[PDB]
Amino acid sequence: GVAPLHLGKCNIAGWILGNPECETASSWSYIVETSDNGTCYPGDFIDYEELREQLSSVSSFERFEIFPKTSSWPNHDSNKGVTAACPHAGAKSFYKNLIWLVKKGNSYPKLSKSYINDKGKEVLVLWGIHHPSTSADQQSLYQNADAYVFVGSSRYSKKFKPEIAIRPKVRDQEGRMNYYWTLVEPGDKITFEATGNLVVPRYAFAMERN
Amino acid sequence: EVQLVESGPGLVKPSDILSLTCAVSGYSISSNYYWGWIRQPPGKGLEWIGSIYHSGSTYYKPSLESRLGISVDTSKNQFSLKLSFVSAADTAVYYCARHVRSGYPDTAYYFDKWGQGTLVTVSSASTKGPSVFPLAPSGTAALGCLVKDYFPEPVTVSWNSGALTSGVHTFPAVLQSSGLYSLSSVVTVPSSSLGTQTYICNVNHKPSNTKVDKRVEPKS
Amino acid sequence: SYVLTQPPSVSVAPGETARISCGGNNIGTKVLHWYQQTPGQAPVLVVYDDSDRPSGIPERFSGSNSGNTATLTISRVEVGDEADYYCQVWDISTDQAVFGGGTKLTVLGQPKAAPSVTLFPPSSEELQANKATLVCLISDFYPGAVTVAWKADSSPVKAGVETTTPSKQSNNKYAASSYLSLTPEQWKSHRSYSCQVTHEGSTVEKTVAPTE
Repeated sequence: GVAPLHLGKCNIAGWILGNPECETASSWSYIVETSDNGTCYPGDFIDYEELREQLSSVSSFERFEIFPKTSSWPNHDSNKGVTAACPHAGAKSFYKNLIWLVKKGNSYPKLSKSYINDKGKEVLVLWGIHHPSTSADQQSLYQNADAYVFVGSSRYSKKFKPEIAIRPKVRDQEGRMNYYWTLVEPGDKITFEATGNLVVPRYAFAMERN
Repeated sequence: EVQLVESGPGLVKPSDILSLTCAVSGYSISSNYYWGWIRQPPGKGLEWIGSIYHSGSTYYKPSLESRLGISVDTSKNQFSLKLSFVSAADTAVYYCARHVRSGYPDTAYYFDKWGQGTLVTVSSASTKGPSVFPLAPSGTAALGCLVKDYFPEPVTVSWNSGALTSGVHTFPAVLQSSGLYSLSSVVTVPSSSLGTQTYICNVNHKPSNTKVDKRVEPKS
Repeated sequence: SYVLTQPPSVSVAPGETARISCGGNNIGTKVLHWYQQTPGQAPVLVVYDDSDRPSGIPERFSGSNSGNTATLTISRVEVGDEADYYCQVWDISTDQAVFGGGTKLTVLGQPKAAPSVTLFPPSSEELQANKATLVCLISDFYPGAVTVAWKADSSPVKAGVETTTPSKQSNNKYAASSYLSLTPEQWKSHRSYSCQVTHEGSTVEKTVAPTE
C-alpha cells in the first residue's frame, strides 16, 4: 500500500551503514536496489541476509542519534576514524551512522556506554569490529594488544576479539571490518564495553516491521 | 635523545654497490617503528628510498626496487642500505630516518628523527686527498687552514679535536676548473695566547683516507 | 607513482602570513606531513597527520587538508623561518613515501649588511712546494651577491682566480671565498696584492705583502 524505497546506486548495507556516497521515508512496501557502493571498508556483514528481510517492509522508520558524537566519547579520539576506502567528495571519510574510535594520546581507556530504548518501538542498532593487519597497527590505533569488545542486551550477548593478519589488499586495505546488528526491545538496555577495535554506533533506527 | 648516524664510502664507481649503515643510539630498533632512507641530490629535492621493520618487512620505492636491499641488525642496533649497479643519478646526500606510523587508520608513515646525512658521489674519477697548509695569524687574530685540491666532497674540519668551536667558520668549497675542490676554515683567537696555547686544525677526507692535523703558528 | 606538486617559491614580509600549497589528485584522501629544511641541515618535521604539531614546534606552524590543495600555513613569519619546505604523503596503492618538489621561503625587508673580509698570504710551506695561493674570505653579507677583483700592486689580475657563488650561512647572511693562484716569483716580485670586494656599490679592500 506504500511506494517503494529506491536506493539508487547503493545496496542496503551501504545505505543503512551510511556510506557517504549514499546521501528518506518512514514507510515502504519494498526496496529497490543495485552491487557496488555497499561496505566501502572491506569485511563481512554478519547475518546480512536477515537484515534485508527485516528491512524489506516497514511502516515506521526514524533515524536518530543514539550516541551524540561530541558528547559520548570524552576519553577517546572520535575524529581520526576516517579512511580513503570510504571517501566523501574527494576527502577521506566514513559511515555516517558509525564512529571509528581511536586512542587519545597514547592510551585507550576502557569504554563503557549504555542506551535504554525510550522509543515506543523496536530500535535497530549497528556497529563494527575492526581487524588490523599487523600487531603494530593494533597498538598505533588502539594501544592495547589484549583488546576486547563486549555488547550486551536482554536478547544479544557477544564478546569480540581482533584477529590480526595480512589479508589481500581490497580498496588498498589489508585490514578488515566486520559489521553487526541487533534489535533492541522497547524496554531494553544495550551496553557497550571496549578496550579497542570497536566501531561505535552513532545513528540507529526506530522502526516497525510489516 | 634518539640519534642516527650514517656511514659508508663517499665515493663509488658506476656499476658497483653503494653500501651504507645507520647506527642508532638511545633507542632500540626492535620497537614500534620502521627505519629507512631518504636521499637528496645536491641542490635538488628529497626522494624517499625505502624502509624496514625489525621483523624484516620492507617497503621499497618501485622505481628502485630491482636495485635495492635493506637489512637490520638488532644486536648492534643498526640497519643498512644496499643499492646496486649505481650511476651518477645516485649521487646524493643519504639520510636515515625513523618512520612513525600515522595515528590515522590507513597505512601512512612519517619521519620524525633524522640523521645529519652522508654524501655519496658516484663517479669514475679517482680520489685525491688534499694538501693542508696553515694560514698564519697577524688584541685578536684570525687564523686558519687551507685544504687544497681534493676529490670528492666532503672534507671535515675541527679545531683542537673539537675543543674549539666558537668562532669557527669552515667555508663552502670552491670547485676549480681542474675538477678538484678547495676550502678554508678560519677561527679568531686572543693574540696573547699563541705563546702559551696551541691551535691545531684537524682535517679528514675519508674517500682518500686522509687524516691530517696541522699546527697553525705565526711565521717568524 | 603518486605525484605531489608545490610552488617553487613564496616571499613574505616579516610578521605577515606565508601559505604553501601541496597539490595531488584526491590529496584529501591521504594524510599529509610537512618538513622544514634550513641551509646546511637535515630536514625537521613541522606538521604530521595533516594538522598535528610535533612537540617544540611553534604554534605559528599549522597544516590543513581541506579544499583540494593541502596547505602549510606560517603565521607571523620571522627571518629565522627562511628554508625549503617539503610536503609528503604515503601512497597506499603502491607502498611508498612521496615528497613534493619543495618550496623556498624568502623573508623580505632585510637590511643591508656589508661583508667582513679576511685575506691570507701564501704559507711558507706552500711557497716551499713551489706553489702560492692567496685566500680571500668573505662573510656576514646581505643581500647575497658580490664581485671580487684582485690586484697585483695597483694592476688588475684576472688569471688564476677562482671565486665561489655566495651561499646562505644559517644566520641568514651569506658567505663566499676567492682564491688567487700565483707563482712564488709573482708573489715575491710585487709589493702587495689586494682583494677588493664590492657589495651593493661599496667596496671593502684588504691587502697583504711578502714578509721577509
